[PDB]
Amino acid sequence: YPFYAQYNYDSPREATGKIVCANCHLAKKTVEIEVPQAVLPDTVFKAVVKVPYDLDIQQVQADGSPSGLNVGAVLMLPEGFKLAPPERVDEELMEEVGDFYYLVTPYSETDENILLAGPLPGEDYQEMIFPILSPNPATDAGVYFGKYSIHLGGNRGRGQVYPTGELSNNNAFSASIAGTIAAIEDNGFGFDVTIQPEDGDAVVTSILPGPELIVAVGDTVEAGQLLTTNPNVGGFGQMDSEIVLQSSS
Amino acid sequence: ASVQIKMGTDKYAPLYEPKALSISAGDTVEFVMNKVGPHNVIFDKVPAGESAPALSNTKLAIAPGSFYSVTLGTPGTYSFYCTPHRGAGMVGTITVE
Ligand code: HEC
Ligand SMILES: [Cu+2]
Repeated sequence: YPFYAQYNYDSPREATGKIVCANCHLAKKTVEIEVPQAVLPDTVFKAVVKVPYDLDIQQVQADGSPSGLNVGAVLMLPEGFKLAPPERVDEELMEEVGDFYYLVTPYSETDENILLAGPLPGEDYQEMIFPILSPNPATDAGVYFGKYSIHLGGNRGRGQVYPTGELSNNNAFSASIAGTIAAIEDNGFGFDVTIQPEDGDAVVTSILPGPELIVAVGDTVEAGQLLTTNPNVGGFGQMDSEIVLQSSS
Repeated sequence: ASVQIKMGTDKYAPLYEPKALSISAGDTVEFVMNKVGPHNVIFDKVPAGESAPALSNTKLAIAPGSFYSVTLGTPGTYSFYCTPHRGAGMVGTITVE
């Protein structure tokens, strides 16, 4: 969740440019963002975000059952940019934009330029439109007119790892050791895949409900080999765009 | 008496509040979403009497307001946790004395 990013990382964007959500959400999927070519100083404009996935496909949920996907994103605007205040949004636009206040949360108090949204139901939000208010360089020394980059990180679907560091049910599970599979037990969970190693020992690998077992009893497996498929339906993607902070007249 | 379970603290901290809850056989335990959602009810396990591993609702209520309420009776201490906010440290308890 975006919340998890906030606890883990003060800065959501790595030097490489990789967005932190990637640490948890392993798979890559597209992210799209559209903004105007240029905007006048203290003006409000819309940033349109889309996170595509096939609505027909269901994801493994916490209980192990299938369900819909939720989406969320981090939108990093240039310094001085912030989500627009309701008062600032012009009349035609207000209906067009996401509920300006409610959907959007700042990354941190200092971080108002970095906007977080979600999780939201994927079916509901095909497009997430952020009302954005540009800064005014005349008033603000910190910012100047020029071309700036906006970075988007957008995710759909449950992540692979927890801030605990432990893997979620929406991930591949691998054989802890090489050997033959004596047996497997099941409440959705394979409480255990029992593997008989090369020299008499027997080990048990527990997999949570959700992933689907690739292997069958009596099958030999190498260490680290995949016990299950990769159930992950979703993914996280990033895209950059540029906007010109223009001078009036 | 009728109680409620809030999911999340004003400190943008995803945790079950009150961390601890006590009630009597026949009381009810509501559940509302504070913030840092979504959330859901994913009990841990309860002693003979109730069915912790049943009430668990994976219906992640995105819409913030007030998930739902449920009445209990089986005496003992019930434990649960947040499926998502599992590592964030969002666990609580419920007693039915
Ligand atoms: C510490 C790892 C971690 C980080 C960091 C993290 N997430 Fe997640 N996220 C997860 C896991 C695991 C889940 C699944 C929780 C569950 O349902 O059990 C999740 C779920 C979500 C969901 C709900 C998806 C669904 O279909 O239910 C969204 C949306 C989301 N994360 C977005 C993001 C975004 C955007 C970022 C980065 C700004 C982010 N997450 C950072 C681990 C993380
Ligand atoms: Cu929670």
